[PDB]
Amino acid sequence: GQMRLPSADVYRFAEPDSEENIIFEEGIPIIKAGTVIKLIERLTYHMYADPNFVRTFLTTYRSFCKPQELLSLIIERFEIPEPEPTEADRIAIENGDQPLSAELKRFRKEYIQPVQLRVLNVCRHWVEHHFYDFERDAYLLQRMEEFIGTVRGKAMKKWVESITKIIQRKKIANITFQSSPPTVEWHISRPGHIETFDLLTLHPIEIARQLTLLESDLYRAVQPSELVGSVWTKEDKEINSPNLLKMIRHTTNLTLWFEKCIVETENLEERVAVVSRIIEILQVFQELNNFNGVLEVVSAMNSSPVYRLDHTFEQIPSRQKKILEEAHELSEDHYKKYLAKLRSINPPCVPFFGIYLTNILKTEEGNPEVLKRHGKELINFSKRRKVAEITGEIQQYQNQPYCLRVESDIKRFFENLNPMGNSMEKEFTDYLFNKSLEIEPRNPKPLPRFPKKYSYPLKSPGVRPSNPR
Amino acid sequence: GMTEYKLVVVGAGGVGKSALTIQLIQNHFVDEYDPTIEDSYRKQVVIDGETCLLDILDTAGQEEYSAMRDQYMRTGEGFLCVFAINNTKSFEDIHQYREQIKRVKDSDDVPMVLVGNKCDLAARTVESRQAQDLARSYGIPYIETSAKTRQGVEDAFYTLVREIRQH
Amino acid sequence: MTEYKLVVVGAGGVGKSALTIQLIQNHFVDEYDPTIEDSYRKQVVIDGETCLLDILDTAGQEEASAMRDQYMRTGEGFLCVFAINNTKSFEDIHQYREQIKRVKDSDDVPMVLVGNKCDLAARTVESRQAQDLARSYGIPYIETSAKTRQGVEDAFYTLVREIRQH
Ligand SMILES: Nc1nc2c(ncn2[C@@H]2O[C@H](COP(=O)(O)OP(=O)(O)NP(=O)(O)O)[C@@H](O)[C@H]2O)c(=O)[nH]1
Ligand SMILES: C[C@@H](Nc1nc(Nc2ccc(F)c(Cl)c2)nc2ccccc12)C1CC1
Ligand SMILES: [Mg+2]
Ligand code: NA
Repeated sequence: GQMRLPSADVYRFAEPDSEENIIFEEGIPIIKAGTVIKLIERLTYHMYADPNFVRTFLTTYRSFCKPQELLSLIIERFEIPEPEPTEADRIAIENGDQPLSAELKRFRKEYIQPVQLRVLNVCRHWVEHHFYDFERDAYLLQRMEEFIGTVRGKAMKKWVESITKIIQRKKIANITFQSSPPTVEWHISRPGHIETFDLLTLHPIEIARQLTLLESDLYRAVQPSELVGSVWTKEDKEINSPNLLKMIRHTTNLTLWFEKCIVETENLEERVAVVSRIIEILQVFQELNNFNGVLEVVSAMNSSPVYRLDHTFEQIPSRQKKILEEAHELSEDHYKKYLAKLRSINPPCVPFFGIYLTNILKTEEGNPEVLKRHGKELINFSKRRKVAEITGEIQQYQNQPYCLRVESDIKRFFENLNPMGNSMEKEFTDYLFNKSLEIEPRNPKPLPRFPKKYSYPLKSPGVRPSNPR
Repeated sequence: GMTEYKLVVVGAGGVGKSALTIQLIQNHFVDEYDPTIEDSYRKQVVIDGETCLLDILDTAGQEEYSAMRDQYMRTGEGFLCVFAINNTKSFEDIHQYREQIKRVKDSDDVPMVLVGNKCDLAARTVESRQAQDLARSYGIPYIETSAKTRQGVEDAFYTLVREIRQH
Repeated sequence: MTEYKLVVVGAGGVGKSALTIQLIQNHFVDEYDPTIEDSYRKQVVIDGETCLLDILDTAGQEEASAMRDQYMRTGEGFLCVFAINNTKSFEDIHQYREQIKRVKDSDDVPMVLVGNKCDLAARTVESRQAQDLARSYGIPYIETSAKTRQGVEDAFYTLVREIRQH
């Protein structure tokens, strides 16, 4: 027989399942909707563990439950009453004998200990992976420390002492590789001569590598707290989504820098060399699976100032036109080919974040917070699961590091890139378009000639790596 | 076979712009959505008795990727320029969106509609007359929509398709 | 993309979590924080085919020993881990092997025997003894170090190959 449960009058998590409090999707069940009590019961269920559910819940719960209330509810879940002695136990005690306590022992082993351990696993995941709740509410942290630090009894003792230490470490808070990273490559600019660094004087291989390390670090720094609730679109976005915004602003700046390098090169032959070099950088981005970098280049080539430069495009070699066309096609048909390629490559990679943002936003805007059933409002949990499937995909690509060596000077050069200067966006993008009109006027105006601006060789060293002993 | 129209939604973020396409494409009568689903942005419709396929690009949420706007806009034949009727800044942004569309398409006569979107019950700050006057100064239609009742949504998209057909 | 459900089992402290985090993040965890249950995902190309590994990292502490059936039902393949400087953990291997066989009602479950902490000089379980046990199970034996990465990809990706050929 199934174990008997505490009375639902003294322990709220023993109410029977019904369509008035939980709805399952059509081999563990998948929850479509439920009351917060039923969600917490299934989060800490005695029959099975559900690590996906724990991540989904802890990532998304603040849209339906405050952090203080979540802690109260899991403490309530933890405090499970033990059953009274049975008739057989009673008769043994009346004869001065020790009772067998078979039902009590089974209920401890198969209900209390799994539920309590799974509550502690929620606490552990909460502290390790969602610690911002405690950084932003010091009183919440005090309550968690107090709860964990007063759990008695030896069955939980190893995990109680461990979680206490994890909390203390989180309050005051190294990579190994299969191989050595390749040698840093240099072209016209030599090591230490940061004043000469530029698009054509750094080695195109090393430009792509150092931008990939920078863009990988920016990608890896974005936490789910910056995404859930669509907070990067709201008035407090600078407060709630700073790592995401830093990542996007880097991408915008690099795209504008590519555009500025192109249209400020007024001599046609020199501008062809600039565009060819950027396509070579794109080729190395592709080899590195840096899709953010790929699209930084594609966006620049499709911008209004650059796209119209027919005289420049006409002189790009056919093999480079083919590289650029293939990269452009990743974005066509709502990123159909990009999505397939991302799902096929061997990481490390740098995804393009924009698709994730649109899908999180539309998932949150296009599904209701609650479902109404039999006069009750149930939390629409399927909507939160869809959001957490996206944040989980994001996190999966955040794990793998690049086996590339940092060059601190090249890193700083790209960190400090500021193509707009002090200009506002509209003034700057109008400037770029007017430069485009200057260097290749609208027909039927004649094409002017312009003097060279670069005193060094324009020949590319290419993008195949070298290896001395 | 049937004509396909590539439509692009543009406008300020954070003020409910995405509700326009979601409500159109939705199971009109079930309030549910998965945007990751292959062709959650394609819809076959009958407009003035002629069947066509709408392909709608709405990059809502990517507004900070400002250097990608040109690329996204280039894909479109017709544009819905959306502001929120309770956000004057989003209305003041419209002029620059329209100027950017004209530059990207290299035309002074690009099919487009002005859409005023009621995204919540906060007080309206852009009156109908203000937006009608702006649309008339541009020579384009004005449609007002509700982000919650689906009112105006079909009118916004069908009016844009008629602008393309009559270009 | 084929999805594979891997489960890492073995006695407390043998390095199940350190092995998993080394695979996932290329990082060695020095702390000993006993696991209750954790899960990880990894996209990776193995023998030219892209797949998605779901990795369940389980509890070795004896206090959790009554909670194993639920994760054994879901797993497709199992890394059975002991530490080569801990003879009791090696003796515990057969209990995991027999429980997996009972739960899945099968004599033919994909498994790999893993002898971890092979960076440590003071070995107490000889390779020959573990290899004999592996042969009796019909499975490969791979020695690993979560600290240095020795054998780590080999252990996990061999298990993928055995699920694939199952
Ligand atoms: N030298 C060395 N130490 C290791 C290795 N693997 C794990 N350790 C160490 O052994 C300790 C226990 O590791 P851990 O991964 O937590 O083991 P576990 O099997 O997951 N323990 P549990 O079953 O309680 O979750 C840690 O201090 C860890 O750094 C290894 O390959 N070499
Ligand atoms: C593959 C590329 N296709 C095209 N690009 C450009 N122009 C352009 C591109 C790159 C440049 F470096 C410069 Cl200078 C100009 N014009 C086109 C005109 C008609 C048809 C296709 C075009 C797209 C990724 C941009
Ligand atoms: Mg562990
Ligand atoms: Na306003």
